[PDB]
Amino acid sequence: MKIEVKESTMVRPAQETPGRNLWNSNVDLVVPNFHTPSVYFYRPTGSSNFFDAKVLKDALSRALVPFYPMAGRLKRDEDGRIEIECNGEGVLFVEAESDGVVDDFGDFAPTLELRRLIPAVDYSQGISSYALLVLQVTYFKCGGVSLGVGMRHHAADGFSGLHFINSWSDMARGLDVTLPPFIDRTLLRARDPPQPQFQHIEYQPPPETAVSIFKLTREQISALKAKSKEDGNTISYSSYEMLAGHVWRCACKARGLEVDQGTKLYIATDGRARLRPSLPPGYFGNVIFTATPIAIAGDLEFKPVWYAASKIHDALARMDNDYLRSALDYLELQPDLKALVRGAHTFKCPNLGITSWVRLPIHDADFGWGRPIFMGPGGIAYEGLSFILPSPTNDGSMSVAISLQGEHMKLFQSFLYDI
Ligand SMILES: [Cl-]
Repeated sequence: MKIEVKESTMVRPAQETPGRNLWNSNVDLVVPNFHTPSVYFYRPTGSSNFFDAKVLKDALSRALVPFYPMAGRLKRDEDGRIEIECNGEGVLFVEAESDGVVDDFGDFAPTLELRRLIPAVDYSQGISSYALLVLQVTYFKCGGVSLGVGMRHHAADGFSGLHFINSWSDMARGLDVTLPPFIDRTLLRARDPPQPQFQHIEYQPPPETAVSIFKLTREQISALKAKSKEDGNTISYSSYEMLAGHVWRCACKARGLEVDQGTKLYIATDGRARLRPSLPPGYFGNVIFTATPIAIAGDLEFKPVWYAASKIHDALARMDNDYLRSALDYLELQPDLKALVRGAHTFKCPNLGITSWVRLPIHDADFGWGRPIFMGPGGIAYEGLSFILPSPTNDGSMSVAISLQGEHMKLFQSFLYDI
């Protein structure tokens, strides 16, 4: 597939915006595990102005007025801490053309080939040299379009980033911002003095890859949830805990782990509902923390799926305000946060990462020509990472996108359908 860039624009906010040196909390400075660019696919409607680039760029420039930090750049304060200089320098918007068709991407699994739909970022001319958000609209031969989105993690997590992208789509339709962003990350300042109450292994560094996507129907999901009754168990677990448990159990079996091999599952957890007092709605920044259930492979494989679900349940139930405040305090005491590199190491066999986008508004971006037929990660960056996606047809199905070693993938597919 040839992808040609046709035009590139640095889009500035539509009018001047306030200056500010926007402070980053310790969870805006840590690289989140599950940070990823995303891609949306749209089918042509027959409209002659489908994804008109002037309409998209004018709306983007208007959306950057209330979301002005998105238009800013990174810089170091007087103490060397990375902050966002809100200078309105703008967001990169690339228009590209493909000589292939949307159907060339098949089920839209996040292979490295999807990275080609998001602008590449040259993070080697120093922290100020690049935009915090890069966007690419690619026009395909049969009229389909992709939108690729790459946002630098200091700016926002996925929740705040989709707020922006949805708000841009609203403006493209003529609706002003429905929930204005609340911009003040000092609400996540650590205590003074900082005093952790727990160990936080998720921030302690440790002392061929294939990617696929697999659809489970609403009935398969309901059949999985019903397995909580197995072997007399009386505790009900949610669709999410049972599906996440089943993905973990299936990955252990597909990798052929020994009965006494240990496995850590890292689960992205949004702190917005859990912190006290809870953050104002529209909080703009990062609030993702990591839960870490640990189990023996023989127990996960040989006990019913509710055992893996129970471990996930217990681990998420530990993620309360006390735990999240402790995590911020632990980070405050570390000499170097850049050093807390959460990379390829972390999710490799026998460990695993799972993040769910089921409760995120990933299909709400309608720029005037309809909601997307698919939205998902634009390429999965580390082997051992998995994403649970809600259905773009609103039919109660859920898709599991995952990266595994190639010789484990067909086993994983086989075990995922053993429900
Ligand atoms: Cl097409």
